[PDB]
Amino acid sequence: TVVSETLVENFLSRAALVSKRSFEYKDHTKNFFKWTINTRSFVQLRRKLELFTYLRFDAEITILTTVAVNYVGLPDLTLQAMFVPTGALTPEKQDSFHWQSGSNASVFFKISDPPARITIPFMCINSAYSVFYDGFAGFEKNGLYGINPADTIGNLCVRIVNEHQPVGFTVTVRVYMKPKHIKAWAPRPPRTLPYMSIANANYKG
Amino acid sequence: TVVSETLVENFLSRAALVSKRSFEYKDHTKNFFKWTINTRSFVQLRRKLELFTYLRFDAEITILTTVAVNYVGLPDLTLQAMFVPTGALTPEKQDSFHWQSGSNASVFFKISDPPARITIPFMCINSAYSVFYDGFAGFEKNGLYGINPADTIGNLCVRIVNEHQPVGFTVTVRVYMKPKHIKAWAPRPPRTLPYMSIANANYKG
Amino acid sequence: TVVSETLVENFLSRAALVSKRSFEYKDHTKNFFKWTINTRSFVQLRRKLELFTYLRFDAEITILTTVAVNYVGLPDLTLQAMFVPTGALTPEKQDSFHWQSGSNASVFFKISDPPARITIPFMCINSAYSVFYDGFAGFEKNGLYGINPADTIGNLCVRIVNEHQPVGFTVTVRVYMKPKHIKAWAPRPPRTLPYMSIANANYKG
Amino acid sequence: GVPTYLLPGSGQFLTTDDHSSAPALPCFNPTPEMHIPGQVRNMLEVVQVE
Amino acid sequence: GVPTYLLPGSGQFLTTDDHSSAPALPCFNPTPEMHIPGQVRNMLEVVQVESMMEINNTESAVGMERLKVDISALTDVDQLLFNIPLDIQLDGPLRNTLVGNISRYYTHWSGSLEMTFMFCGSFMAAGKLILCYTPPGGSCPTTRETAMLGTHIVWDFGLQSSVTLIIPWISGSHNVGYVTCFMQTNLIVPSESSDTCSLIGFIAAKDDFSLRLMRDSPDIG
Amino acid sequence: GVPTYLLPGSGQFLTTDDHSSAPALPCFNPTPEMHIPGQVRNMLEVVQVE
Amino acid sequence: VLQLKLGNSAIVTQEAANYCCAYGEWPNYLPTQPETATDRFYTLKSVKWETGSTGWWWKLPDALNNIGMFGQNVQHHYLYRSGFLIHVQCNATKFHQGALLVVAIPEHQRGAHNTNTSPGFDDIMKGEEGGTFNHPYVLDDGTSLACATIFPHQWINLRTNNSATIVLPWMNAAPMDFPLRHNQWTLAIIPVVPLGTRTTSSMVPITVSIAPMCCEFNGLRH
Repeated sequence: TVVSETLVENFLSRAALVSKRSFEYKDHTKNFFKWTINTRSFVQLRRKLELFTYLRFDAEITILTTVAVNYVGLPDLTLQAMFVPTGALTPEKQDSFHWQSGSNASVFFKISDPPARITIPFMCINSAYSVFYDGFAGFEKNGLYGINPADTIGNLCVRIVNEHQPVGFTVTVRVYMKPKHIKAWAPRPPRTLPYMSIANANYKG
Repeated sequence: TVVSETLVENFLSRAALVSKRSFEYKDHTKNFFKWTINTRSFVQLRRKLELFTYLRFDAEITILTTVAVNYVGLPDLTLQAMFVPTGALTPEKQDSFHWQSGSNASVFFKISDPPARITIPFMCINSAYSVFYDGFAGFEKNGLYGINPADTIGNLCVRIVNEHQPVGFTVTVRVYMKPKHIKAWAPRPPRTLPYMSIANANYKG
Repeated sequence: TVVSETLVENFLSRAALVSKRSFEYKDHTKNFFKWTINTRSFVQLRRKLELFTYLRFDAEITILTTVAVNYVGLPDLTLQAMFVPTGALTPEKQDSFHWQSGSNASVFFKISDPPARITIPFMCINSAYSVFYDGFAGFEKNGLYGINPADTIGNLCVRIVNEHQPVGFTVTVRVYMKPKHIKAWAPRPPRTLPYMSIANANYKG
Repeated sequence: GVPTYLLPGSGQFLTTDDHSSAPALPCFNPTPEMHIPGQVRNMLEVVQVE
Repeated sequence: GVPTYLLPGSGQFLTTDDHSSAPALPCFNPTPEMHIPGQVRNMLEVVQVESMMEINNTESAVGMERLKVDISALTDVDQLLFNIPLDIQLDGPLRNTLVGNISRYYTHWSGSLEMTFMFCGSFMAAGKLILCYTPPGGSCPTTRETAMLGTHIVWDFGLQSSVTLIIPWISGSHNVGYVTCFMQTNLIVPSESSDTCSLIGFIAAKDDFSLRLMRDSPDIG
Repeated sequence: GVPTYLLPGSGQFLTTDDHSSAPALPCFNPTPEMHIPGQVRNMLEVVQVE
Repeated sequence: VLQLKLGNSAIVTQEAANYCCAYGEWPNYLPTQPETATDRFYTLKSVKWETGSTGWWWKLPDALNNIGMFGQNVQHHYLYRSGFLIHVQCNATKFHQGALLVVAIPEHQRGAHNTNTSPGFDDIMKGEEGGTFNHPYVLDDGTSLACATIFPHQWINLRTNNSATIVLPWMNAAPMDFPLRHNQWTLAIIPVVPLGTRTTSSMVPITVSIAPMCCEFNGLRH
């Protein structure tokens, strides 16, 4: 018993895991993953950001790679993390050139090293992101409800640089995102009811 | 035969091992440890701090990890050291999300690297820690004697990031704590008699 | 055919190996060494320092560890080099706590890394070390001749942090000492005759 | 150059650390900031509301 | 950027090193510091406080009477009361004190000490004593006059109720000093007062007492 | 922070190098220096003696 | 001879000068006050001190839980911070010999002999009755009595001075504390030298007075 830290900048900024995926790799004789890096998946960060309406921040992405065992020993793989911004169409003919195009930003990192850390700037047509968008997607007149085409950051694409390695090890990739330079507007009420789906606001009760 | 170093800051500040534990790992087909990081366990640091009543310091935690052999060779594991502050309830459903919540501070380090070193700030309701507390825990009227609920730093939780690795090696973790910015008040007499229990001051003689 | 470097500071200061030991390690189903780090053992540094009477310097200790083979491959061991100052009694109950006491200064280093380098300060009761001491040890009246109890630096204790590793490799440790801030007094004649024993000045001829 | 030595705990990943990192898309200018009513710079302003 | 090269001994973990590390919980403000009486910024302030010497240490001596030395009225003239060794590491009367317990964390100790004696007997107790100190290697006194060759003072029960003794700068590190006390005259007490009186010794440290070279306490418990 | 790159020959141990290293026992004050007759700061003074 | 008058009462005492301030400070106000309501010295029950008396201890404010006017405000308000002026006067003739050590132990954790069981509520808080030292040589906390002088203390010798006055300011980590839970100080009278007399057994009374000077209260209820 018995204002510095109360600031919004320190409140919304924390390191959390927004994506968890492990691809099975044993014998292929492909391996890759892409995701829209959105805050509606991880449940604790979602409700954390449901408090505010519009948000302005720079996403800081850090990729942590761990290799498990399914004594051989752990070889050192080379991984490539590429960020695909919104507007780049993806006609995937893998084994050939899209990844290696100089337009998209890519980073190379080994297994044993400081985790790869990149800072994504603020990419928007409008002034800030829209967490709550009342309306429909584009002008289709019946277009999708609850999704604003104006705000899409892009897709995070990560693959292994080296060719097939004859091991039965499974590669585990963890992606942490800590926002910086956070600006808040229009605080809203918290949502006590559970999340039925990430696509809209429907509640069960 | 025949005052700089005599200062309290240099006297109480030294690197000592406050926790020693090694979990047996061979075949699981879990692995983790948490402890309250208190100074009453290690016997030389206890009596070292029994000289003074109230203490104000910032704990500096350093985790040293060594892998033994029960020639294969030593793979490089990825470990996660998370600090759980006081007030966070622990309903452990392992294999799922508590560890990875962005609220608790976590650090990642490999086996071969400089030892992970973090500085825990001063977390208290009152002005300084209480080594000698005359009274009872909370208000239960018969509540526990000798333990002050006002001062609890938290629990240090460490687990391996990677999944099960098919080796018979045992991981040994060593945690050293060197306090800094030490402020002392009310020196007391040393205790010559041995320690019967860490929960109270009872003596044998 | 046909004063900067002639200075005493550059003359006495050089990197030399004062201790060479390799412990046999194959199967134990202990491993450690301690020595008084004195200059009377290595023959070239002894006569190098027999030129002067009193000396004031700060010993700089560097531990170089190499692992031989008695293809498996070389694992990375974790070693602990602890310095025991004069006055600390050694009741060794190994496998338990003396090494890990926070009073003695310890350092941790891996096999592959820059060599561990520490600088031991000047620890003496008097103003400078005594290479030539005419008298007896303490006051025993018949106490040992040729050894001054006033000057003892301590013992250098080094052990492996990890537990027993099932390999037949032998660990070789090399300790180099380069003195710094050297101050000289009372130069003496060189000793041409060989050294019969390191405990006293007896000559053969 | 400048001789340096690694401190204990170098290269680890901390969750609460704050440091500058290399930007992903250089030479990109974000949209300027329009004035949006109800700027909240502190969480106590939300709490003080009845 | 700036080219750098690793120095020998980089990345090692030292126990005695002092460096800044990344904080675990940023944007956290610790509780402000209230003023707490008795702030101790130096360990010498604890040592300078007087402490109780136990002079009664003998066979079958346990408990409260180890702090006092019984003196009856049946004692004779010139009888040795006790001797106090000055060795801190060994066990004298100084084994557990404020100066002794703190010095066991160190090795080299140099400084001047002080001893204070207090007579707890009745008010009417008469007689005189002798208080002498032994220099290092000082030919420990057989009876009396050998102790007189050094620094000494005649202390009376009636006049002074306390003793102030300044000992000149002993030294020790890893038989030197002593304190000799005898009976100058007989103990004179009235018929109503008790025959047995006692004393309590004290020791403190002066301003020149110095310490260094931290180590581990030899006593585990 | 400050980007740096390792120069060729970094991390090696040289015998003749002179650099500062971390002290083993901090907060320790060595014994002050009393004046000792016959201070020799150069090896030529010993040689010049007959 | 000099009477110390505080409030509506007073007690005849020895000349009071150069009184001991604990850790060299005095109980100032925190940067209503009971200079009238609860002010006057509260004299506890006089304990009989004999040759075989080990000692006594009164925790603060354990002996004061219900005493006079101060007993009302203990359970009445939510928090307080209070200083203490302790005057222990032991009356005896010139034919009695002995010594009494009055020392104030801040944050005293008691203990038991040869068991790991922690004491209960009735063993810690005894109220006004007060306890008795089980083993005063070890202070019952496991420490030693020889080095126990580090605290504030005064010496009562039947030769020089038969009374002692110790002033205790507010010692706590928190600015205020709970009345019935935590005990900040402890008052202990340690008979280092036992009693001795011509007769086989005698009785020497001891008077203890405590003044809660310069305090405050908050959390008015009831």
